[PDB]
Amino acid sequence: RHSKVFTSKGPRDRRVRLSAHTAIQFYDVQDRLGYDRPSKAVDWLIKKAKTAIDKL
Amino acid sequence: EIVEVQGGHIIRATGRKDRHSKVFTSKGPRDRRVRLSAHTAIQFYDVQDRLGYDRPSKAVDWLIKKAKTAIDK
DNA sequence: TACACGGGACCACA
DNA sequence: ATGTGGTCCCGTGT
Repeated sequence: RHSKVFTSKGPRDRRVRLSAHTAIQFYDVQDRLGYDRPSKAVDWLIKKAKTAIDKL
Repeated sequence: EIVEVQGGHIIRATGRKDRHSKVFTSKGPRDRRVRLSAHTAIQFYDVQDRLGYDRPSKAVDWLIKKAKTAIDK
């Protein structure tokens, strides 16, 4: 249990599979950032993009 | 088994039970899934929906294209 | 303990 | 054939 979170579309899993195109780029960010776990790269990417998230 | 792709490289899957490709990175072959913590998964799945994207990977693409400036630094 | 991460296998699908 | 997104079970570690 606990591997789901409550989203606006229902319960969704915390493990998600990135496309090869996306994974190549996303792992680059994580590796460049030198983070141990990839979730932390997402926290960053997100925070480094509030400006836009704020629109829409 | 290596295979060239736009922006990087891919490794063909070895076993017959799973035929999922891995991507080659700076620390070697890597599986393409990623687990996110709960807090992160909640804010991530928000953005995803605010873009109305079906697939999470398309919101990670958006986020990257949107942090391009940062990334490159 | 409780929660977390990620490898392996897997189903439905194209 | 061989890829795909996505999920389950479990070994291991915080």
